[PDB]
Amino acid sequence: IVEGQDAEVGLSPWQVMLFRKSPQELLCGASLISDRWVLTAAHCLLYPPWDKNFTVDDLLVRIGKHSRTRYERKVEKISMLDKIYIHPRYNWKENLDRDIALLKLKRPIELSDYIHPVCLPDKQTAAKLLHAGFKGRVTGWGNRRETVQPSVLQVVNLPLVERPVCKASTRIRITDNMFCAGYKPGEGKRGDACEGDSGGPFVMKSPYNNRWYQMGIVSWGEGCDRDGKYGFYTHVFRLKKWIKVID
Amino acid sequence: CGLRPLFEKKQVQDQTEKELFESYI
Ligand SMILES: Cc1cc(NS(=O)(=O)c2ccccc2)cc(OCCNc2cc[nH+]cc2)c1
Repeated sequence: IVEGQDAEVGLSPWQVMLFRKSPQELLCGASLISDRWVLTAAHCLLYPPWDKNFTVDDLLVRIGKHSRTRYERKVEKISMLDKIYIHPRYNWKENLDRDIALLKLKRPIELSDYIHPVCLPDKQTAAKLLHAGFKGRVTGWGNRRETVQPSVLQVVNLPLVERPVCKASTRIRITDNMFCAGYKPGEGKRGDACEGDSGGPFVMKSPYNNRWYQMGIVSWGEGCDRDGKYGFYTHVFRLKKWIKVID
Repeated sequence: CGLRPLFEKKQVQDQTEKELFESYI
């Protein structure tokens, strides 16, 4: 996270970190959307151009953490995947369209004060909260700048940018299954996700029911916190109908 | 879901939560 702050303990109960079993290595962020289902970005598992094609036997999950390094005994919960699901129409050889993947835990995790699911958006919520100007929250243990690994979970609130601006800022073909967020050149503030933040959640709090909803998944970005450049997020609500896999 | 045990359930607002609501206005 670029221009972030250390999060308070228990800020993001749904935060999940995708790990490489051997050698231990942090690969991505992810979110706990149920006691047995973790949501992440497909590019965290499959992206041929970089030689990525992770199998269940290569991955591992660590939930309830705060420190990037320290193994927090009894707060933290390590688990292994059962099956990985990557969207059938995930376009990796073009614009990363449908950058979404579901990870099914082998054994149901035990919720606690540090482990709790996030809500998925519904029509009403998506309609009321998805508006340019409205700020959302991104969290992760990724680089603090273009590589800086944070010792503690970072957090940053970023505003939703209007589509015309998102499209104009890049050459990549933006689809409706993705949106961008970040401060504009004149907005006088900075911040953005970065390497290691991919897969992490972008959440918004609903004043209607006091509940946090995941509106997007940290997807691609051309650099970290670059002027005129915005970070892209997988549009969760538009892909909720696929999220079919769970049933 | 979305109700954090150490925050929403404790009726405690997190440090930056204010920014989000302000942006809605
Ligand atoms: C797999 C992947 C490809 C690209 N390269 S890219 O030129 O931006 C790109 C864009 C879309 C399709 C293909 C390549 C970049 C990636 O982003 C990983 C970090 N995500 C970020 C999100 C927001 N800010 C900074 C980084 C991950």
